Amino acid sequence: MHTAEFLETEPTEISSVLAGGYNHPLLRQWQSERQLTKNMLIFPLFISDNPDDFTEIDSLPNINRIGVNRLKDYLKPLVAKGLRSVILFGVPLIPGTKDPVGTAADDPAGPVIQGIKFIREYFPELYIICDVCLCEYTSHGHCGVLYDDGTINRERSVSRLAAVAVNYAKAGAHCVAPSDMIDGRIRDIKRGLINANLAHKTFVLSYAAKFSGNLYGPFRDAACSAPSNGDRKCYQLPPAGRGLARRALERDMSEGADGIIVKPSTFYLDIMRDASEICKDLPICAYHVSGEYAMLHAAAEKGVVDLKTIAFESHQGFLRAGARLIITYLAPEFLDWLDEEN
Amino acid sequence: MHTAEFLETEPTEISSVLAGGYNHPLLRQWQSERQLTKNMLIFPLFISDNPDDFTEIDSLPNINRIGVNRLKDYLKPLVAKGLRSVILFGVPLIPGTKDPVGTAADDPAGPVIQGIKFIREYFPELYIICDVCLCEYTSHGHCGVLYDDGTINRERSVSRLAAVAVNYAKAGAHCVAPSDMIDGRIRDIKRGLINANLAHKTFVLSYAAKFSGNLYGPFRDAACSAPSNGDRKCYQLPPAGRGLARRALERDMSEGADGIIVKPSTFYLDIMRDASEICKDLPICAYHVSGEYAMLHAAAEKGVVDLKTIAFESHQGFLRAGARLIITYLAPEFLDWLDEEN
Amino acid sequence: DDGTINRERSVSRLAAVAVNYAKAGAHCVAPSDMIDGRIRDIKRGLINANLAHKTFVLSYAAKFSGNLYGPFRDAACSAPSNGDRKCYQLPPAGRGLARRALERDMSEGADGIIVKPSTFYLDIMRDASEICKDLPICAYHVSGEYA
Amino acid sequence: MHTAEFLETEPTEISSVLAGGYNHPLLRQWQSERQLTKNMLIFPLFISDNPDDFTEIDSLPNINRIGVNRLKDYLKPLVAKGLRSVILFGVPLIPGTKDPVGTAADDPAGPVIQGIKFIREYFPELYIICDVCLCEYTSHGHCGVLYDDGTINRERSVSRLAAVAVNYAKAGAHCVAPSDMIDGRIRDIKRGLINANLAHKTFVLSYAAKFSGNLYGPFRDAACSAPSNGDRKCYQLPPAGRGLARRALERDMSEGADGIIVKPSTFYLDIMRDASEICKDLPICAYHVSGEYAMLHAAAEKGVVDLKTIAFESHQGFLRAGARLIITYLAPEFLDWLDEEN
Ligand SMILES: *C(CCC(=O)O)CC(C)=O
Ligand SMILES: *C(CCC(=O)O)CC(C)=O
Ligand SMILES: *C(CCC(=O)O)CC(C)=O
Ligand SMILES: *C(CCC(=O)O)CC(C)=O
Ligand SMILES: [Zn+2]
Ligand SMILES: [Zn+2]
Ligand SMILES: [Zn+2]
Repeated sequence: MHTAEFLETEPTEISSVLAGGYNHPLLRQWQSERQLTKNMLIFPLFISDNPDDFTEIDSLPNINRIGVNRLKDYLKPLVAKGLRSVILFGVPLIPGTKDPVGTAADDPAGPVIQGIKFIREYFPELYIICDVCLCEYTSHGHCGVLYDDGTINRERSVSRLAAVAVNYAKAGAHCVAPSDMIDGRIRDIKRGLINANLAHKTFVLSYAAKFSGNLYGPFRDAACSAPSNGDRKCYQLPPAGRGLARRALERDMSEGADGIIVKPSTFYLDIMRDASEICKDLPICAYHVSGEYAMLHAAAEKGVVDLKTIAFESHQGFLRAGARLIITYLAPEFLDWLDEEN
Repeated sequence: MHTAEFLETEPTEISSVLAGGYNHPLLRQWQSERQLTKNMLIFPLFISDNPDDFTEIDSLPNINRIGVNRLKDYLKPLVAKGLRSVILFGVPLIPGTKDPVGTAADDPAGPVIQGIKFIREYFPELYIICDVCLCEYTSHGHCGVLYDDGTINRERSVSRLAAVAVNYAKAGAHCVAPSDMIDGRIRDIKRGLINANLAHKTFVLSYAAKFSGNLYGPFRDAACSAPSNGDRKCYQLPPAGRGLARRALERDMSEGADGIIVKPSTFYLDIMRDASEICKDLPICAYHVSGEYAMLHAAAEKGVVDLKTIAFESHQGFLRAGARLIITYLAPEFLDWLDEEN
Repeated sequence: DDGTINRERSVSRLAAVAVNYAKAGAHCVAPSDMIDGRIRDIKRGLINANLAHKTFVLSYAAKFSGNLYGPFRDAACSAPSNGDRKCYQLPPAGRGLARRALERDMSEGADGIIVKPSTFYLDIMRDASEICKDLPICAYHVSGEYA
Repeated sequence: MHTAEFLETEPTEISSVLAGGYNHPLLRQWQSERQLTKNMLIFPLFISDNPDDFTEIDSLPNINRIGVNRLKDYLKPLVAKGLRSVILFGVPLIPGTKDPVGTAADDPAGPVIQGIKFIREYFPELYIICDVCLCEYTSHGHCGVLYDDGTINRERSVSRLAAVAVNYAKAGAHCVAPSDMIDGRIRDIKRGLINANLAHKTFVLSYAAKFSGNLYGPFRDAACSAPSNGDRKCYQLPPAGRGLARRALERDMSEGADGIIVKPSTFYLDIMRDASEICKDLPICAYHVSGEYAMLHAAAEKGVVDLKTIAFESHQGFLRAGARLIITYLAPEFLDWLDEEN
């Protein structure tokens, strides 16, 4: 008869026993480097020039184009549940608005600056963050000033970027986050802020490690800046580019960045890890891109994973990889989930 | 008129310019720490006791229950395309087979050992890896010998595990990978192998960092060992448990592991990063669990990302995080994709 | 009878009490004695009692002798005097010993370490944060600091 | 009967035995990284414009407002007991003295510069240190030149600070310690000193890590610069700001600081620890702020701790955390305590 065999073993080595540290539910919390709090979430917003807008993108519940006139009733509840911050994305829909130099970027009458004045008044405790780029304002759609050759003209673009950034700060935005990727833009924005005597009031949250890939789908649909699928990648770091990513982090920090953002998040967890050592003194933020979040919804839909569970696992993943800040479309949800206790 | 402003900037610092290294397609390859080769893929197999089986699980194309009699025609093409290895998972379906001590685990007539003899003969170049656990053979389903109290009895289970492992090695398997998680099992298996005078022929590929979570869904459906949803987590590391994960890696390596596996993969990229430093001298393998792969398919289905693209991005992610080996259900595909060139 | 502490006897005694608490239902045991090697003996006892996988060993790895345990002594009734008979209590300037005690306890099975006092020993939690970088670190705001 | 149980134990491991190193009183001294000497203490002084002043603040024995005419009889004994240094704090009480630009800061006839000339003559061996700030001279009270907006104007303030610092040096002060916190002030003061051809004679003791908090109470009462309670915190580092503190240390050292000060002390011991690695080549000084010392007195009063004991424990704490210098109001006492021996 085939019988159950058992090998001859020695006494248990203490050094093999780790189970004493994670056998209780509360211990599973004790074991985490950092716990998830509501004041760690940054909710993204897509302001439309149509002050009466409210368009849902790709069926994703936390991705809408809202006009200033709907902003109150939408932000009201959120702030009530504990939302402490948001990152503004302008979507100028009015015809003949976009152009070669993204002039509308700092248009005092655009969705961004108008959104700032609104928030700064209807919600003075909220911390306003503004994404800085020319992609949603240039006729071509790229994140900068290109030559007739097509390529990006560093100097011109960067000089343009510093202008928009400083203008947002002047408008009342507490923080600026350039997602362009053009070399040296962080230094030029820091300088501009310095000369504008705003460097001591504006947090520079640089998109230090933004990789090109197959996960920005939804976002492109909503921000309208349509790069195709994945060919025209400006300063977007190749996915395998760990070396460049590490160098970009040391660069941006050296150029004035007060905090860095890694994105995508989930698919780049080892990168936040590297950042956690390089930028060990700076707040690290993870960006759960529109594609990752749209991916969680899909799988959940097909019942491949529970939505609420995979969100916690994924988000805690950010915290574990080294991040202490999180920009995510799941913010509305977490503002609820984080409460369920007591 | 709102005009496009441009700030006063200084001459470009060389140290800001990184674009010179990733502006060409071939350079994007030059920038990667390691390139993806076909001999890096480990295709998982689920052997059934019904020698004539061939059941597709959850609609996932690369997750099937195959009997020995279908194994040839299935492995034929794969090996032709370059498959160099597979990790065996036994699924005994015959009634009254499973029991309290997972006796059938090393059953010379079971799917695993029978699968080994088959492969070792019909495909002598293939490298055989066998997952070592009691979960798919115990009446209860857990990965070990539990007390009447329910809990796992370390000593008994581990002594049992070393037995099965050594028996697989004796059967002809080149490598054993214990996915249990019970403390000290690696040392007991190494010893058993040593005493069985097989330690110099069997690669011990330990599941050093296996986290409990919401991503093993599909696999449970196919391996039939049904832990519920996510409550009875044996030695499964809490997702936030980076400290424990780091300690488990140092432990397993110290206990004889010749290589380590991190799993899940994508959601634990920072962990392969940590492993890449801790186990800097050992091959690191990433396991693209059934749930992550089922997640890529879902999102692709809803057209959230291109399947072939997100697979390359995700898999290259493993290589970038430090891994040099990959166990994935996408192996059939990659064996094709990796070819398209010349 | 000499007054001094008998390591072997005491430690053997300590492992007994610890394991008994675990057997009673306590999830975690924290030995605040300071006697060398007690962590290993308690870990073993727990192992033999087949409780090592359910009991978190929260060792008082860095407990310094000093002028801050006043209140606590009044309440726990165990009255060492003022500050003379300090058993395995680390001298306040003893950073080296504190660092060694941390590596020892962790190596002996501790699942987490406690530093105490807290405030007056913040640089020590700092050292611990590197030494025991993989273990939960706990600070003890002693009765004297709070008072 | 409940009997005393004793577990079965193995032979003692040498590696568990540390007691051989601290079982004797002299060994407790042998174990310290550095011993406490009298020439390590810096006694603070608050000079008043009333040359005949002598006011005790908040009942704290070593916190008095003294005029030049009382300075001798007060410093006489102290220097006799071994005092080798003091840090000057000016308290101009004369009406209409303070203003918007802290003009009186380097007033050749003010308490500070007058105090320097006095000391330099009546006690030539004493090492004079001068705190550099505008807080005790500006009409508003803040440590710098503010805009009508209220905020601090970096450029103006810093340019002002370098002026005062260099003037103190010109007056005869051996060392300058800017406690402002304004970014870049260290570099501007170093430069000024360089241009004043005094950089090779003046030790720049920067307040690199000065945290805002609830411990400067007493001091505010005596220096008269009354920021409220704890709201208007200029460049004061948030208590949780370890990252910023680490960056500020690397900055000040890079800007010319010859030594750094950490403050508060006790409540920031881990910070001196960080400093001990960052500024491993520079003397590190701890500042036992007025609030910590007032706290020791209180607890001692209520008989919670012995004054003389907790002072030694706390102060040795500074030395252990990495400090080799100590600014404390307990200096008179220690100059006595350090003697009791032989
Ligand atoms: C990044 C986030 C895109 C997404 O959510 O899909 C926007 C940016 C780089 O500014
Ligand atoms: C791990 C892989 C599970 C999956 O593919 O979903 C199996 C194991 C831990 O043995
Ligand atoms: C430590 C705490 C004493 C106090 O709170 O004052 C007690 C112990 C060492 O067990
Ligand atoms: C710091 C010391 C304050 C105190 O003793 O309470 C004075 C300064 C920052 O110049
Ligand atoms: Zn852009
Ligand atoms: Zn198992
Ligand atoms: Zn000041």
